[PDB]
Amino acid sequence: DGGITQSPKYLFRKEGQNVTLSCEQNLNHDAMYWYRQDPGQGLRLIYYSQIVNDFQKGDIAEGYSVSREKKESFPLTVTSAQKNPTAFYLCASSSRSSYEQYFGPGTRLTVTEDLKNVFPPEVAVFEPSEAEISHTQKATLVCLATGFYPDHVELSWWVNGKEVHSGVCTDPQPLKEQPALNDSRYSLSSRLRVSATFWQNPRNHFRCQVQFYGLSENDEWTQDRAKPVTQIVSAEAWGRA
Amino acid sequence: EDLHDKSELTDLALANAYGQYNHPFIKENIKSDEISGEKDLIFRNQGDSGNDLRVKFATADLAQKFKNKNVDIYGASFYYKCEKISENISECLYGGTTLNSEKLAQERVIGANVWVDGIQKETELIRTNKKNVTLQELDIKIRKILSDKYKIYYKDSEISKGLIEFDMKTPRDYSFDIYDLKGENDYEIDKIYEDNKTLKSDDISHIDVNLYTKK
Amino acid sequence: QLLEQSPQFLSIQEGENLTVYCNSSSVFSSLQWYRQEPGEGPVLLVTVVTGGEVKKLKRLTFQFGDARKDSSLHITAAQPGDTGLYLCAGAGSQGNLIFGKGTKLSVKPNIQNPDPAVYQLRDSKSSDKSVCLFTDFDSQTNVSQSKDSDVYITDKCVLDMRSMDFKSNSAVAWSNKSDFACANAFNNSIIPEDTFFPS
Ligand code: NA
Repeated sequence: DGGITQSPKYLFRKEGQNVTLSCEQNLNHDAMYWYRQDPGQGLRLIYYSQIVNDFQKGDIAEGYSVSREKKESFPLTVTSAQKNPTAFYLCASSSRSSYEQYFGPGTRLTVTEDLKNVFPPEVAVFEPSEAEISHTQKATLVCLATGFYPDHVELSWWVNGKEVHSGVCTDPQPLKEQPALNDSRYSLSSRLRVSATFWQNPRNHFRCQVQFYGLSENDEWTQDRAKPVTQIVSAEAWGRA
Repeated sequence: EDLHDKSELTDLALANAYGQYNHPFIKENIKSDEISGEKDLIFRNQGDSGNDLRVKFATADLAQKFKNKNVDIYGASFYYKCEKISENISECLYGGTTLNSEKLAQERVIGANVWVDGIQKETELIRTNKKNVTLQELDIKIRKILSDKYKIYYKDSEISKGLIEFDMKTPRDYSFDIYDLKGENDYEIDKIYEDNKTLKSDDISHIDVNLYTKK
Repeated sequence: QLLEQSPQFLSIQEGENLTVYCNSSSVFSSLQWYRQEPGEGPVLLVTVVTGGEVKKLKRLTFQFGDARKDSSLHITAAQPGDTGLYLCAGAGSQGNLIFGKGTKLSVKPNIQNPDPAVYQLRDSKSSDKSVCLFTDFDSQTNVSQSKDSDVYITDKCVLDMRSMDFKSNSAVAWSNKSDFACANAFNNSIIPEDTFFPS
């Protein structure tokens, strides 16, 4: 049948560097739309295009530009002139302009003034409490990802080499370590609950894994701490009888 | 003669006209053995999404004529002021009713010449495989084309006046002023079709559409 | 051109009914509802196109106002999976959609046998370093944040232990503050009187 897609999921840039977001659609739609979504203001329309080779300004077009050479795509360029480029970016298409819209999966863009503000996640796994075991015959592990920036992480639990989902909850939202700071660093927690007897087996291996999306080769580092590049940070625990 | 102007219509009447001509109820081979209030035929759970369908006619005669027949339906359907029959949601239309058996092998093609501000544009085509077709069906088909291409029912489009004329081989012709809506709500707009006016599909010569900008 | 949605935020218990509402002073030829999960694309639920239209899709019932100026979405027997941002959108006049700000819906799971407790868990590495887990409370309990910006407290999160048919809430707190302890970690919250604090 078909759909509408966007890539990539996350984008990081130094302030002042132009970037272009991709949106592609094989739904045979004429009209395509770009929105940004900010927590106070919901969806705000940036640019739209009722038909091939025709586009026009949305409500917040300043610092953005588009083109529409082809029916199937509508690339959005974010220029240095934008000022608050950090946002969640959503593209959508409709059969004709003003009809029902179908949305792509969206793209997170974070832009910072200083590349020094970038940190990978520190990850730790905390072991189940003996009191919990005795009180409930269940055992909760907690994973903590701390001090990361940008807020572009994906967390997963692996038991005996394979990713589990049962008995897992991860915060829908990363936690800001300083609500006052603009380039505040982030934290995220997750829980994995298993029966007491499954935890009490030393044969059972538990791993929390955080995929971090940071700097690419293009970006250069001279600071003393290690280069905070796109990377996986893990922490581990074995059962205890 | 003086045609009605789009500017005379309220935003509602206009959205309602848009809605009526873009979303008709179309269904073949159904039957009703139930009359409501002398005039109406009831087709339970036959409407969109399994709604009850009430087909309204101008007279008892019409209702009686189609009672217990395999009919085809092509009509403007609405919800507000559609009197319920059961507890289910009720969906209404006026007329739109022909006999299912009266068919052609291939679709008859009817040409519709179009002018805008007196300048001839592309000829449009409408099609039907019914030997006998309601005037309502052909009117919806024309207006759907004009909606799509010329945006007749959009407030801010440049079209302000329009006349659809059916140039008949028979001596009586028919016409519709597209901005002469009988009221602002669907049940008023669509009531012009309650006579169930039906034409032999080969009796139409062609359709002439004249639209005008203001300006 | 404006589209207002109420309530802006709605928290309700599993099993209850709710109604969200979208209204304007403007007329619309169509109206759409969407459901969006955080960091994902809004998902189209319905389009209503005729004044007075009612459409039913399972537990959801959508209605277009008779005058084309409003719409409502009615959910019956609310489920935790209904949680999300519900956006209404109307056909605009300039080849666009006009979007409401949304109703943010949270549907709280029924917890059958709550057993509220605060436990301490120790690091694998350090460790030395620790966290506090408030867990097994029912959904009548809310977890509040701290006014102290060196104390970190996550919101409640429901996990589902499939093989045991068992759901539990929990929230995690941690801090480097020396005088931070499991006994005081969840002081911002009104926790059940019978909350188990071990030893
Ligand atoms: Na209709």
